Amino acid sequence: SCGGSCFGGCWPGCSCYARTCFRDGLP
Repeated sequence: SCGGSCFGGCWPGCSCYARTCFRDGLP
């Protein structure tokens, strides 16, 4: 559950995975 864009960095506390923002604990 992270917004932002991969072209300009993912949301705070997330990463750019699969051309999208996603991370354990924060879908």
